[PDB]
Amino acid sequence: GIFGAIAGFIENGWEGMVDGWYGFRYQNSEGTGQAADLKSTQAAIDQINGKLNRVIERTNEKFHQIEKEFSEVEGRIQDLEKYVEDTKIDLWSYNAELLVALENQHTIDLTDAEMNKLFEKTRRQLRENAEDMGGGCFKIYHKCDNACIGSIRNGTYDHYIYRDEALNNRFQI
Amino acid sequence: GIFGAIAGFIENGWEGMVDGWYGFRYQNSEGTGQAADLKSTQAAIDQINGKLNRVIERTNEKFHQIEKEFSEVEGRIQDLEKYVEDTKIDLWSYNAELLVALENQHTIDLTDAEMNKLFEKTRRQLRENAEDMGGGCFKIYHKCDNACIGSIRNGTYDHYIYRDEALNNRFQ
Amino acid sequence: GIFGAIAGFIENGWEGMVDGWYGFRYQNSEGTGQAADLKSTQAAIDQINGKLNRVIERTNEKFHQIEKEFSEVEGRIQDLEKYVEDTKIDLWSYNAELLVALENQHTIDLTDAEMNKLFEKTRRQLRENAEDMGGGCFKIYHKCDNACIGSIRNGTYDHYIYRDEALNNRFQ
Amino acid sequence: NTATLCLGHHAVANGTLVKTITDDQIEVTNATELVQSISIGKICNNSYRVLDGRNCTLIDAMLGDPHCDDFQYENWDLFIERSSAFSNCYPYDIPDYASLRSIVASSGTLEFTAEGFTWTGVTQNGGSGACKRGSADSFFSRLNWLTKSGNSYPILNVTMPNNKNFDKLYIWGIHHPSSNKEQTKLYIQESGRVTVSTERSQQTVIPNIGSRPWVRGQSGRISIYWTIVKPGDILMINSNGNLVAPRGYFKLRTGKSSVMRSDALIDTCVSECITPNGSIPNDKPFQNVNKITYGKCPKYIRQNTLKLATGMRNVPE
Amino acid sequence: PDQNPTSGNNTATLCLGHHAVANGTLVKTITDDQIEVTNATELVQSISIGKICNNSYRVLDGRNCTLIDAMLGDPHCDDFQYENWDLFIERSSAFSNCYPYDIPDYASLRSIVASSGTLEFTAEGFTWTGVTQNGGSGACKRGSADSFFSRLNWLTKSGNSYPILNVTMPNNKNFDKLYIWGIHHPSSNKEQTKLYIQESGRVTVSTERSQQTVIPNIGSRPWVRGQSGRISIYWTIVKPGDILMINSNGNLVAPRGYFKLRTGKSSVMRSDALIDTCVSECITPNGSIPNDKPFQNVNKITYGKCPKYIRQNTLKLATGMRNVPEKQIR
Amino acid sequence: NNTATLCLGHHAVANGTLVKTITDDQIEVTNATELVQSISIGKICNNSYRVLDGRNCTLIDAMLGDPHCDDFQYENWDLFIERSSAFSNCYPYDIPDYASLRSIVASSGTLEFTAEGFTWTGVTQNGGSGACKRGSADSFFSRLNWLTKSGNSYPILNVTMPNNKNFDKLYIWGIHHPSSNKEQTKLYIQESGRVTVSTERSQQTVIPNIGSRPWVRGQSGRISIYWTIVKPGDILMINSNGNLVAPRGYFKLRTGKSSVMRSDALIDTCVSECITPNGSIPNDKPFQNVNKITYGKCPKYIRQNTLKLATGMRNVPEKQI
Ligand SMILES: *[C@@H]1O[C@H](CO)[C@@H](O[C@@H]2O[C@H](CO)[C@@H](O[C@@H]3O[C@H](CO[C@H]4O[C@H](CO)[C@@H](O)[C@H](O)[C@@H]4O)[C@@H](O)[C@H](O)[C@@H]3O)[C@H](O)[C@H]2NC(C)=O)[C@H](O)[C@H]1NC(C)=O
Ligand SMILES: *[C@@H]1O[C@H](CO)[C@@H](O[C@@H]2O[C@H](CO)[C@@H](O[C@@H]3O[C@H](CO[C@H]4O[C@H](CO)[C@@H](O)[C@H](O)[C@@H]4O)[C@@H](O)[C@H](O)[C@@H]3O)[C@H](O)[C@H]2NC(C)=O)[C@H](O)[C@H]1NC(C)=O
Ligand SMILES: *[C@@H]1O[C@H](CO)[C@@H](O[C@@H]2O[C@H](CO)[C@@H](O[C@@H]3O[C@H](CO[C@H]4O[C@H](CO)[C@@H](O)[C@H](O)[C@@H]4O)[C@@H](O)[C@H](O)[C@@H]3O)[C@H](O)[C@H]2NC(C)=O)[C@H](O)[C@H]1NC(C)=O
Ligand SMILES: CC(=O)N[C@@H]1[C@@H](O)[C@H](O[C@@H]2O[C@H](CO)[C@H](O)[C@H](O[C@]3(C(=O)O)C[C@H](O)[C@@H](NC(C)=O)[C@H]([C@H](O)[C@H](O)CO)O3)[C@H]2O)[C@@H](COS(=O)(=O)O)O[C@H]1O
Ligand SMILES: CC(=O)N[C@@H]1[C@@H](O)[C@H](O[C@@H]2O[C@H](CO)[C@H](O)[C@H](O[C@]3(C(=O)O)C[C@H](O)[C@@H](NC(C)=O)[C@H]([C@H](O)[C@H](O)CO)O3)[C@H]2O)[C@@H](COS(=O)(=O)O)O[C@H]1O
Ligand SMILES: CC(=O)N[C@@H]1[C@@H](O)[C@H](O[C@@H]2O[C@H](CO)[C@H](O)[C@H](O[C@]3(C(=O)O)C[C@H](O)[C@@H](NC(C)=O)[C@H]([C@H](O)[C@H](O)CO)O3)[C@H]2O)[C@@H](COS(=O)(=O)O)O[C@H]1O
Ligand SMILES: *[C@@H]1O[C@H](CO)[C@@H](OC2O[C@H](CO)[C@@H](O)[C@H](O)[C@H]2NC(C)=O)[C@H](O)[C@H]1NC(C)=O
Ligand SMILES: *[C@@H]1O[C@H](CO)[C@@H](O[C@@H]2O[C@H](CO)[C@@H](O)[C@H](O)[C@H]2NC(C)=O)[C@H](O)[C@H]1NC(C)=O
Ligand SMILES: *[C@@H]1O[C@H](CO)[C@@H](O[C@@H]2O[C@H](CO)[C@@H](O)[C@H](O)[C@H]2NC(C)=O)[C@H](O)[C@H]1NC(C)=O
Ligand SMILES: *[C@@H]1O[C@H](CO)[C@@H](O[C@@H]2O[C@H](CO)[C@@H](O)[C@H](O)[C@H]2NC(C)=O)[C@H](O)[C@H]1NC(C)=O
Ligand SMILES: *[C@@H]1O[C@H](CO)[C@@H](O[C@@H]2O[C@H](CO)[C@@H](O)[C@H](O)[C@H]2NC(C)=O)[C@H](O)[C@H]1NC(C)=O
Ligand SMILES: *[C@H]1O[C@H](CO)[C@@H](O[C@@H]2O[C@H](CO)[C@@H](O)[C@H](O)[C@H]2NC(C)=O)[C@H](O)[C@H]1NC(C)=O
Ligand SMILES: *[C@H]1O[C@H](CO)[C@@H](O[C@@H]2O[C@H](CO)[C@@H](O)[C@H](O)[C@H]2NC(C)=O)[C@H](O)[C@H]1NC(C)=O
Ligand SMILES: *[C@@H]1O[C@H](COC2O[C@@H](C)[C@@H](O)[C@@H](O)[C@@H]2O)[C@@H](O)[C@H](O)[C@H]1NC(C)=O
Ligand SMILES: *[C@@H]1O[C@H](CO)[C@@H](O)[C@H](O)[C@H]1NC(C)=O
Ligand SMILES: *[C@@H]1O[C@H](CO)[C@@H](O)[C@H](O)[C@H]1NC(C)=O
Ligand SMILES: *[C@@H]1O[C@H](CO)[C@@H](O)[C@H](O)[C@H]1NC(C)=O
Repeated sequence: GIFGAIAGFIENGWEGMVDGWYGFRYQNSEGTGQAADLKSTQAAIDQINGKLNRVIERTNEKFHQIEKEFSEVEGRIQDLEKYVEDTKIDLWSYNAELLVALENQHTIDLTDAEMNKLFEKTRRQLRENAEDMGGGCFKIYHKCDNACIGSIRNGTYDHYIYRDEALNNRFQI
Repeated sequence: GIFGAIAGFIENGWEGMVDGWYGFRYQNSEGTGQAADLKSTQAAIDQINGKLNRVIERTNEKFHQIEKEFSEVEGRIQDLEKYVEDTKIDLWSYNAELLVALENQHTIDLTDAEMNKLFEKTRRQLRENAEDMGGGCFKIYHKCDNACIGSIRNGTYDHYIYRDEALNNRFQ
Repeated sequence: GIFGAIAGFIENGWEGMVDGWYGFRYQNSEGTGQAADLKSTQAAIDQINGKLNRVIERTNEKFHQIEKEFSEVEGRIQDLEKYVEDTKIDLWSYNAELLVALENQHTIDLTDAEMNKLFEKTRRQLRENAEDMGGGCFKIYHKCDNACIGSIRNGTYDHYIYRDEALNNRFQ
Repeated sequence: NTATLCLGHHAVANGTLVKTITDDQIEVTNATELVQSISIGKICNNSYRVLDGRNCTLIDAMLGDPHCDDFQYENWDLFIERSSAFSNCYPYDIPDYASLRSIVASSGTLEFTAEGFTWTGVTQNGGSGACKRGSADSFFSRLNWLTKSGNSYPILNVTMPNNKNFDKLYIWGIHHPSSNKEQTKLYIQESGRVTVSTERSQQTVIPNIGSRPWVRGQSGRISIYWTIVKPGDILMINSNGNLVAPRGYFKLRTGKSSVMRSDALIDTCVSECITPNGSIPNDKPFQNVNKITYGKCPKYIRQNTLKLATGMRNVPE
Repeated sequence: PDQNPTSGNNTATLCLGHHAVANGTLVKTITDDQIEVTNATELVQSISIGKICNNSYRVLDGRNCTLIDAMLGDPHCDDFQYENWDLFIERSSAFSNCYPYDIPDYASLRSIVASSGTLEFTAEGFTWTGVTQNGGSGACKRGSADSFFSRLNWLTKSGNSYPILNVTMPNNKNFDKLYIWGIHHPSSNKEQTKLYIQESGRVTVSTERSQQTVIPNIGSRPWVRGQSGRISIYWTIVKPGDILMINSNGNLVAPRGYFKLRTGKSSVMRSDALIDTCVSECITPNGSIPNDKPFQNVNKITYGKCPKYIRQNTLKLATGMRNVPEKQIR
Repeated sequence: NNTATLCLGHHAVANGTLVKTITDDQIEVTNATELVQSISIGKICNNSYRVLDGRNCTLIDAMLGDPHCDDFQYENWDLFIERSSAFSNCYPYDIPDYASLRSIVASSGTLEFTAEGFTWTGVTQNGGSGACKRGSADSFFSRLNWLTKSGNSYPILNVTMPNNKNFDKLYIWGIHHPSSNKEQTKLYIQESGRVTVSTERSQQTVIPNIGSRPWVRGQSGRISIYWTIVKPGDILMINSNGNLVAPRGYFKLRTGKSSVMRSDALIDTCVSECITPNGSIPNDKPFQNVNKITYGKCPKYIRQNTLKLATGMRNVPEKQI
């Protein structure tokens, strides 16, 4: 991926996240927890569904055409009737080879993108109350129960509430 | 957008900004103001002009070709003439449809990129003197009147001048 | 490119760097040195070689076809023959023009991306012990000798060893 | 007094490999096939109107070969010709057979309309033991074989205006005898001729006496020709011998119908795409079953498989 | 108070953002069928000027004349005698007004003459000893007198003789001669023997490379301008150094000379569009179109420097960013 | 000092190479690779494919059996080369749909011929001509038999030849067009000739065409060549009462990957899998600009003469020097 999040600074995928594509795992004073992010999941799916709808069931209607298999040997114009059809098939075969290559390179880059978007979004909410440990993990420097974590997932986390407590833990020792 | 800036972490665009494609809006001790960034605006427009140059006013000359409309019914050879033209038109229709799809996806992506580049450039200038509020907005932790904001817009803002004052408002 | 690292916030490349595509320069208590990063370098090359495989030695075998040059004038069925071949050549010409365009755009964007990835990987290692100066350069805030620099380059730099030293240097 | 919040993506036990711009094989969580490579195995008849030619070629059904009488006023979206088809009437050739076959096939109908041509001084409705209709000697139902009446065969001069608003297809021919004695016996004149003309165009044909190979008892032959007469125009037939006269016109439509060669069984099912191998679904953009197709069909390509990724990069433990 | 336009004396807010417009336009992408951007440009030309511009290429209005009728020399097409063109325009209201004819492979000849781009003709002293020349008909009136195609010579019996005509004419020029000739099909046996003596005519036009033999075909055709007979036109091309030879014992409609064949970039087009003083590098049957855009939906039939014909009537190319408007409510 | 600066960057070269992109007409990268083959070796390489030099012969004259083309009697090929200097030095002829016949034989890639014992009773055989000298004898096309009247008369010929095989036969035959009626009568008795080559599927009647033509090697007469394919089970038949230039046998029709090409380039030993009229070309690049006419495993012909694919990053040299 072009952002190096998926198969990058995040070491691997969570097989046990079965209700979403992207999400959170947390440890705090109440236990451990996991939750899918429905928003970043839905973004990726919609884009992929868009790709599908422009490729799938967009078929042409075609009726009488030219002949393409022949009993007798005829020479000049049968040469042309075969050359035309051969030229067409080779061209459509190129188009399909390229389309798939392009669409797949893109599908990978946009999925990598949504992962990085979620990260940066979360980093912005946490502000001075957390540091980036690597592996896609934040160290949060204050007591943050499941409600606190829920507010981060909701995007209503008020950093001023904990800022004093958090800056004290970061610049200790 | 692939960087999630435009129609992303920046909630929406500004209709009042007629002097540029990207820019700044600020609040400070003198009031509120608005100013465009001509360098990021120009980067986006130039890339988009590059596409136009590749596609606009580029046409081949063709002269005598084949017939494509027929008065009588003839059979084999007319079938071929029609199939050839019908094959060519289908392939060019596909080329145009795909050309436009890819270029638009890219255009959207590169303008989103220039928005993100501008933020990242500005972030680097402010160094330890400001924090990301979110929404593409910086809270600057020192007094910054219109000259001071202008130095950021000119790229001549020396963070060392306000560093000590700023740190002391950030943590205390 | 689209990340704005190469021909972007990094002013220019290093002709002196001959053993790799990306890497580090540094000054410290033991003078100054240069060293290439192999993982990032190899990632770009593997991607680029990948493209070469799709394009090099990918050839079709063709035998009897149609005549493409003519002695006499014959009209209709010769007009069709020349038009078929002419139609075919323009379409392949377009295919070629576009392939090279999209690939080269993508080659530039992916090699820029790797530059950025390397930067973000170093930033995450250094954590609070360094600040982004700009120009693709970090200011590490502690006595980091060649063994220490080596650890960053090797991805084994333990920021907790130098934290209290560097945190003190940044804010006092 | 602290907490850890890790962000991540999902993954599946066993993903599937795909091609990218930079990779031959890279694993993703899911993918979908874009090449239709299997077929139903039979031609579906509840989408388009498919007509089984059985033992008859489209041309024989047109002409009126006795054993093809079942097809007299039929119409189709797709006419299926079988490889076990055969002709069982007077031996014949059609110069530019493929074009007549294409024209009729596209029109999609054998709607015939007899017309009162005034053939005087000749005996009409000639027959042959090579074209039996029941126990009796007969001939192509849409063709009228003229021979001398009494002791003569006049210079026939008959016309028929097209007062309709559609193009009329007229099928006619000439008879080639097996000897000079046969030529003069049937037609009196030692040399035959047939000139079918309009105001814009014309076709003249001289017969050619002498034996050919033996076909159902006969060494003689006929050659089939056609003339398309436009609205406002006029058909004229002038001949002093060997004319195989038309009985009327076929009605030409500018239709979306066609003809196809296949030995595939025809059965109740639904599918808007027909190939010689059988019907195929059209959910996918491309196919690899057959370049010969009719209906809403995926485009034929050389590759039998192309996987499009419908998920992110799969990276398990 | 709360309308205070400043910040709190020790701080400031700097916000980064982008422009937007009140009226965006929708474009297509890889992921989205319809997505709104700040603006776009049309890549498909779907409007015609309504007429054929004639300052760029030389456009020749055929008026009442087809290219073939102008070539053959149908009396009412005599104004096209020595003309040339980049593009010849044939009208739907054109008509033939000379002796009724057919041309086997009519389309090919039309193509051959159209691509050549010129009708420049040169007469030649063909010696036709033993026959009457300049045959005419009431179906082809030049003035009030019976006449014929001006580039053709209808040969008939002189008294009691129609000999085996044996004529040569070599090409001592550096270009290909195009020869137009024909054969007369009469309506009856009485007419055949009357005009040509012989019962069954023949025409053999030949060179060292090729040859064509044609036989007349007696029998009445439909009445066309009072005439039941017909004529069939054929052509022969003679190369430098080669030599035309014409042999016939009856029914020959002879040539008066050759047409000069050029390797050309010219053509012919069917259109009822008015022709006018303007400038355009691309012509269609509908009229001229501009060629700024890469594609077009006007007509698959085109001449000149033209955009490529596609089925789509519109394709929009984004020339601006995604549009995310300020006001949800206007 | 007890701090340190760690800088990042990328490599660069002194002079890179220009390439096209979506947004840039010309943009410099470190390196690139050419995707259009522009130059050719100059010789037709005759090591991958069997290349057969026509020299003074065309494929058609070889097939018929022009005396100077007797070298090609029983030969096969992948690619037959025709030279611009080739000529015909036998009886003057033409062939309706010449190109087709050339194409059918070329594709078949072989001049394998099996003679058959046709019986022509009532007529004299093996007619010759001074235009077609074999050695110094009035001869003729080796695969054709010119029939004339046997002294007194010329009867209605009627000869058959059934197909026992499991492959198609290619019969080559013709008809003579005399220069006068005094000839037509002299050679074939009847004032009116006619040839009718029929099968159980098809038939062709050709009528001769009396009248003089320009002199080619002294001769005013002409011959028109025709052909009839015959299928397994099907039975050839030949009716004629004058002017028949009869066939001596049939050619075998293989369905093959062979062809014919026009070129005046030298044919020489080398390694190459693709052939053009200009000479062979290497097929490592995907496209080529040499010639749209090609045979073998070839890059696709395009109108461009150069297309650089980027193999490295955006080259940003240092300007400090
Ligand atoms: C020109 O020469 C041709 C060949 O010599 C002549 O054609 C032949 O003419 C005779 C009539 O005189 C025909 O005789 C008939 O033969 C069939 C045979 O048909 C097939 O089927 C039977 C039964 O299964 C089988 O026994 C045979 O092997 C055949 O496969 C008989 O059924 C009839 O009773 C009758 O005897 C020939 O069939 C016919 N052959 C061909 C190939 O046309 C032609 O008549 C000559 N013309 C002149 C004017 O002399
Ligand atoms: C073979 O049959 C042919 C048709 O069955 C015969 O040809 C016909 O011959 C007659 C007598 O010569 C022609 O009569 C001519 O027709 C024109 C046409 O005028 C039209 O318009 C005017 C308008 O006022 C109107 O009066 C007429 O009714 C027509 O609508 C008349 O002006 C004259 O009367 C003129 O004599 C026929 O035109 C012609 N028809 C066709 C189709 O050719 C032919 O003679 C026969 N051949 C042999 C060898 O016997
Ligand atoms: C119908 O008219 C035709 C055209 O006029 C006649 O054809 C001509 O027939 C004469 C003989 O009767 C030919 O003359 C011969 O030419 C050859 C070769 O010509 C060259 O001869 C020498 C050697 O190079 C030199 O002087 C020049 O290069 C000549 O060009 C001579 O060798 C013979 O001796 C003889 O003179 C004509 O060539 C030929 N014309 C053409 C165009 O072919 C034909 O006789 C008439 N037929 C009937 C039935 O009436
Ligand atoms: C032992 C013997 O030879 N007995 C003879 C029979 O040969 C002769 O049979 C007829 O032979 C002729 C060939 O000369 C035809 O093959 C004819 O067959 C038909 C046919 O069925 O196709 C009969 C039709 O009534 C004819 N239809 C017409 C004229 O419209 C048709 C036609 O002439 C040919 O197809 C044209 O090529 O031929 C056999 O019946 C038998 C009858 O003699 S005849 O018919 O009065 O001449 O008499 C014994 O001679
Ligand atoms: C019986 C009646 O009501 N009226 C007749 C007229 O039919 C007859 O007119 C002539 O009819 C003959 C055919 O029999 C021709 O159509 C002729 O037309 C011309 C023409 O095209 O103008 C006359 C030309 O001089 C001929 N040109 C030549 C020979 O170069 C030309 C040519 O022969 C034919 O077109 C070839 O198909 O025909 C009508 O004028 C009228 C005069 O009789 S005739 O001219 O002596 O034959 O007699 C009335 O009684
Ligand atoms: C009387 C006079 O002025 N001159 C004649 C010469 O023409 C004659 O030479 C012969 O000329 C005739 C022209 O009709 C032929 O071209 C003939 O050439 C051959 C040929 O092609 O070599 C001879 C062959 O033997 C013929 N092949 C046959 C019969 O199968 C062949 C054939 O007739 C034509 O190709 C048919 O188109 O023509 C020249 O020999 C000269 C020699 O005398 S002789 O007539 O040959 O006995 O003497 C004159 O009297
Ligand atoms: C085209 O053909 C017309 C028919 O003869 C010709 O002459 C006339 O034009 C109109 C037709 O509605 C009328 O005024 C009258 O019938 C004819 N007038 C004459 C002959 O003086 C037109 O002039 C021809 N067109 C051109 C451009 O020459
Ligand atoms: C559909 O039918 C076509 C035509 O019969 C098949 O093409 C044949 O494939 C076989 C098997 O490899 C070859 O031996 C033949 O040479 C082909 N025949 C012809 C006439 O080209 C095709 O394979 C079938 N496709 C299916 C069932 O998917
Ligand atoms: C191009 O077309 C114009 C319009 O038909 C031609 O100019 C006209 O010429 C006629 C006389 O032949 C005048 O009566 C008109 O007044 C002219 N123009 C207009 C607009 O009325 C012009 O000659 C044509 N050809 C060229 C080469 O320009
Ligand atoms: C390819 O064709 C060339 C062209 O002649 C052949 O080269 C010569 O062949 C002759 C005839 O046998 C020899 O005498 C020469 O010694 C050959 N070489 C040269 C340099 O003249 C060559 O043999 C052909 N090769 C193949 C494999 O067909
Ligand atoms: C290959 O040979 C062809 C001939 O088959 C050359 O074609 C000529 O190209 C020149 C370019 O200057 C044209 O002006 C001529 O009109 C062409 N002639 C013909 C007959 O086509 C071609 O140049 C050669 N290409 C190479 C060596 O790359
Ligand atoms: C966005 O694109 C539009 C539509 O293509 C531009 O409109 C063109 O602008 C040029 C330069 O001012 C005019 O000369 C053309 O007449 C316009 N074309 C059409 C079809 O209207 C427009 O300038 C661009 N910018 C904006 C802000 O809309
Ligand atoms: C990049 O540029 C050149 C030419 O593109 C390369 O030179 C070659 O190296 C490749 C390795 O794949 C070999 O195929 C050839 O031996 C060389 N020449 C070719 C392909 O024309 C090289 O890879 C790079 N730069 C250099 C050599 O400076
Ligand atoms: C950048 O800013 C400095 C601050 O003064 C301003 O003057 C003008 C140009 C405004 O547009 C704002 O930038 C500031 O209010 C200038 O003194 C300095 O010259 C400027 N430098 C450059 C290179 O523009
Ligand atoms: C988000 O969750 C927090 C705590 O769980 C709660 O205070 C807040 O109301 C929630 N907001 C929304 C929009 O769900
Ligand atoms: C990398 O760097 C350190 C410090 O230079 C060195 O001692 C060590 O051997 C290396 N280890 C690894 C795992 O790369
Ligand atoms: C994955 O793809 C399959 C096959 O195309 C399809 O049925 C479905 O959309 C997906 N199924 C699962 C289990 O992900």
